[PDB]
Amino acid sequence: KHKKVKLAVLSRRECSNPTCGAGVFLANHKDRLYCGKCHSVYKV
Amino acid sequence: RKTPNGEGSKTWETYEMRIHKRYIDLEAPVQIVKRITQITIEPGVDVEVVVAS
Amino acid sequence: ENVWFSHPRRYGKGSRQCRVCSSHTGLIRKYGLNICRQCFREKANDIGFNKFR
Amino acid sequence: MLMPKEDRNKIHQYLFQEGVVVAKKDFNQAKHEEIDTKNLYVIKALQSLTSKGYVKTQFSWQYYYYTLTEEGVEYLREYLNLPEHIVPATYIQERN
Amino acid sequence: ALISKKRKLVADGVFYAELNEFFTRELAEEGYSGVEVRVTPTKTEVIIRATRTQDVLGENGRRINELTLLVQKRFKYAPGTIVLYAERVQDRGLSAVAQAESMKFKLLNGLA
RNA sequence: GACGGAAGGGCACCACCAGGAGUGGAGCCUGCGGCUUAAUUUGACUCAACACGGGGAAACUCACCAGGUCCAGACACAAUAAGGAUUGACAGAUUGAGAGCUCUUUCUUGAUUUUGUGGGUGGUGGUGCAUGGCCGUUCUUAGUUGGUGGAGUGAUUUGUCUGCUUAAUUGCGAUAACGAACGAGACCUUAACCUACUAAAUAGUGGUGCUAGCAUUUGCUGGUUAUCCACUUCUUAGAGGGACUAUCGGUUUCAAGCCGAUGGAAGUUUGAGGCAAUAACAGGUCUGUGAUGCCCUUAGACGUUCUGGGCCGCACGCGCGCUACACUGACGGAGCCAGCGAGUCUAACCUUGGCCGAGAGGUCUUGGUAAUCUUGUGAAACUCCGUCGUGCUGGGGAUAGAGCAUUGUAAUUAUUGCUCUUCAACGAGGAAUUCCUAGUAAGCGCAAGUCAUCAGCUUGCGUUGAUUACGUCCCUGCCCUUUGUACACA
Ligand SMILES: [Zn+2]
Repeated sequence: KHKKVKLAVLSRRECSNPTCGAGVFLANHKDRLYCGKCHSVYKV
Repeated sequence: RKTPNGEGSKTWETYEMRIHKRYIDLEAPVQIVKRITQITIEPGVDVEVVVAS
Repeated sequence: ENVWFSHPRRYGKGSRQCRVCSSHTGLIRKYGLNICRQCFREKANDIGFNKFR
Repeated sequence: MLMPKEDRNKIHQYLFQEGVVVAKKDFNQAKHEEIDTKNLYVIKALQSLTSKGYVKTQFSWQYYYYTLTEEGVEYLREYLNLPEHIVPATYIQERN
Repeated sequence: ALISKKRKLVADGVFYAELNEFFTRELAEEGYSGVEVRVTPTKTEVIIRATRTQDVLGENGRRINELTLLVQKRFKYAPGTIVLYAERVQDRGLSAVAQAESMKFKLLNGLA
């Protein structure tokens, strides 16, 4: 079953689609915010 | 079928409820209906008025 | 952890269950009773059904 | 039963305003009547209270009947912050 | 309305059966000898034929108020459209239900 | 007490007689064994298992199988833990799979959980040989008990019986018995009678009026739920009435009764049911029940959810059925009449009517929450006219082929329906065995239950409507008494 790998204190600027209630991502330039399930493709 | 399970001689219960309906046609004014319908209330016998004739 | 799966149960035996028993089998749907054959015999005189013949 | 603090406060605020809860046992019933939340949430929030604490449960014809006791109102008012002499069916509210 | 009388009498017949079994499960310890439902304009009066009413009512009509709200929210009645009364049991000794429950309690209290 | 191939008296179409209609033969449907299988879930095996579990499974039901999640792990306690217990997630991978079920990315969250330890819940898991309840059966027959008294050392006995009646321990009676209770009867529902009451635009009818057609004189056959009058024959449900073997004759000590005739709607307890004793079974059901003891599991779940599969699998055997083997018939036309049902509101019911269609079935409206509409459910057998002429034939319609629809998330292992083609066995059924005495058997269909769809099933109802008994212990069992017994789980 799931472990949920725990990361210490977080940590960038405001998120694109929702309010400032999340952080933008460290991926293959594929920003993918999970409050509003996902709607960004660029470096916004 | 009487038995809760399948086993036993095939005996059958025929429970029969009765419903009797009655039909009254008065030529009352507005005066009487607001007293006659408010009175004559009995348990087990439910009465409805079709006061739109 | 998706939507708790519950796929169409809107007809046949496993759509509706006995009003009291929660049984799928031996229902009386007649006159919208929705009571199991056994449960119904227990609550026969309660609802009004009594045997004459 | 990881019920949001909002979703559990809703049923506690309800049980305060009413003093009575009736819930059809039918689990995964998208929403309950008189409470704007899921059904298994109402059943298991009041089961989590009845089994250990401060509320009583009766079952009849696939319907839970939850009624509140005097230990009910006392514990649930330290939860919810009300003074005393409350609105549920504990005493006289209407001309009855 | 509109629901057929053929069906509707059976519908409120089953209401009586569910009521009888609800009070036969809950108010069986304070005695119980059946219920009565009188249907009135703007009112349906359910009267409990139970024994000691000083506990059936509860205190100050607390318990009966809690039974009224229970039976109301069950069948989604509007507050005031249904009332709960508590009658006395006419010659308790004939109530076969009251003798059965009282004996059941005697047998659960460790008695031969 | 039980048994007897021992006796006596009576009784039963779950016995026989006299017959009738069958099943057993044939094809198919359906249940059960068996074999197979991933599993073909499971209960019941004489009467009292096998169209039974209201058990007509496409999923659900579902208990069985291959494989998935999830917690719905109440609480109580100890831990990590706000320099996060823990939650969920788009996207590739992963898989029946928009499954974050698990992996990579790394965000969302914020005390609700989660990790051990007790403790609990659920369980169509096990035990009907732990039980409750309910049911079937012994047992459709008439049988069973306690008070007081009598007999007996006691278990027990008499009451509860020789005889004669009865459907009957029903009675007349005789009497260590007297006086009682239960069961039978009574009771209740129902189906028949009511030129009598009480009323009916949710039932009819006879009248007038607006009229249609044939006639011509007045007369016939119709239409008009919003044209009025009247009653109650028909129809409906209320209160009642009538039948008690009534009267007469027989006939038994002329007692209870029974037999015959007459009258009467009715003369079998008037027909049919419901209710139904004491005692009993190690009868069935723990798979109807938040009915339940105990036992087993409790998350890699034996909980309930999802996908698909199976309950339908076929050398074979058995039980209820359906269709038939035709001329007392088939087919085509026309003729053309029931009864008991049931039926939708925030839902998709019964569905007129008009159009499309060879169908099946579609469309656009419509009446009915119903003595108002479906509906006169103008059902089938049946009736008449005609086409087949003793042939596996046009009887029979099984198997198969292709197509068109409907229900349903889903029709393949063909749901059902419909069209055309394919035409099998079956020439009245061996040894056996079932049910039946009058509006009954039998033929005929109809409505209701499950039901989205599926009846060859059941529960009911009318349609048509016999033959043959009106009896007796020969078989199979029953009840009472006598008797024998080495039996008493008899
Ligand atoms: Zn977002």
